[PDB]
Amino acid sequence: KKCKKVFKPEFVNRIDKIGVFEPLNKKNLHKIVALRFKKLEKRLEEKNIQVSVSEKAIDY
Amino acid sequence: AVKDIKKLIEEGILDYEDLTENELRKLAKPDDNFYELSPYASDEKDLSLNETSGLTNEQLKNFLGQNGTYHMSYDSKSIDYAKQKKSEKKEDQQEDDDGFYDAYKQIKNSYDGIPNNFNHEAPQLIGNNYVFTSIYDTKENLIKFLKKNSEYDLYD
Amino acid sequence: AVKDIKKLIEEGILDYEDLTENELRKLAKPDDNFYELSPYASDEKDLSLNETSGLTNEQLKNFLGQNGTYHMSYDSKSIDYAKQKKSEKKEDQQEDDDGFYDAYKQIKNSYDGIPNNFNHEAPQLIGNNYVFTSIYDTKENLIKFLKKNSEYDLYD
Repeated sequence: KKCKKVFKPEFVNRIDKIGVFEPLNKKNLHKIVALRFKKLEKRLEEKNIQVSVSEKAIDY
Repeated sequence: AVKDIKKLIEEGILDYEDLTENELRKLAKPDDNFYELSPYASDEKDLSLNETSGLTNEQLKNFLGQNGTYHMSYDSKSIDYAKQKKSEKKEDQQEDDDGFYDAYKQIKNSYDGIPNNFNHEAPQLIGNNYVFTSIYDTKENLIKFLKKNSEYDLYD
Repeated sequence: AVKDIKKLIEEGILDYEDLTENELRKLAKPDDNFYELSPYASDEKDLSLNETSGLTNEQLKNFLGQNGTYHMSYDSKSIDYAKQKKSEKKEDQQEDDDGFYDAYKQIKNSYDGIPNNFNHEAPQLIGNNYVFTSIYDTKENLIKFLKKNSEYDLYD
C-alpha cells in the first residue's frame, strides 16, 4: 500500500520480488554479534590479542 | 471426539448431526488462541465512530417533532465541514480504495459480532447458545447447523 | 536486622515471616534517598491531565439527566478540535511509541500510588499500614507478604 502511495505502483510490476526484513531476535543476536569477533582477529593479529567471548559476555 | 481433531475430520468424514451435547458446546467454546496474551492492536479507520457527528440540539428536535412543511431534517454544519476537508487534503491515491474496500471487511464482521480491529474471537447468540466466531475461523458450518437443526430443538 | 542489610540477605536467607514489628515498619519507612534534596524534575506527556476536557454545561447535564432517546452523551466540540491538530502536525516518528510505549509505565505507577513524572518514593496503604514504593524499589515482596499474612493480623 505504501508502494502504491509514494511510488505510483508500477514498481510492483517492475520489481521481481519484494522482501521484508524481520527485526533482529536475541537468538539471532547470539551468532550475529559473534561474527564481528571473527573479523576482529583479522585486523588485530598484528596486535596478537585474541579476545575470547564467553556466552556470559553476550547478554551483557 | 478433541477440538483440533474435529477441524480435520468433520470436513472429511463426520457430519455435525452425530455429535453429543458435550461435543457441540466445546467446539463453540473459544480456542487456545483465546487466553493467549496479545498486545498491540493495529489501528485502522473506524467505520463505527462518526467523526462528523454532533449533539441533539433540542430546538431541531422540537421543530422536527412538530411534523409539517420543513425541508431539511438535520444540521449539515459538521458534515459540510467534513466535505470541505476532503476537498482540501488532496489525498486520493489509496483513499479511492479505503472507502470502497475496507467497509466490506468491517461490514461483514458486524454480522458476526466482531468489531473493527478485532483480530480475536467474538460471540454470537444462535438460539439459546453462544458461538465464538473469528476473522479467520468463521465457523459457518456450525451456524448453518445450529440454525436449521436446533430451531425447535435444544442442544447445549 | 539494618535496612540495607535486609535488601541483600532477605533475598537469600531470611524469610519475611520471622521479622519483628520494629523491623517490618522500618523497611516500609522511606529510604535515605528520601530527605535528599533533588530539583529539576523531567517533564513528559502527562496522561493524568486531559487537554481535551471542558466544563459542565448544565444544559447537557439537564437534558442527559432526563433519560430517554438521546443519541450522543457529550460535547465533542473540543475533542474534534484536538484530533484535527494531530492530523496537521505531521509528528509520527516517535509519537508512534509515545502513546504506546511510554504509557504502560504511568499506568502501572497508578497501581503503586506514584504519579507521572515522580522519580521518588510514594506511599500505599496496605491494611492499616503505609508502604512507600518507588519507580525502582517496587517493594513487591513486602506487598505480597502484608496482604497475605496480615489480612486478619496486625503488625505495625
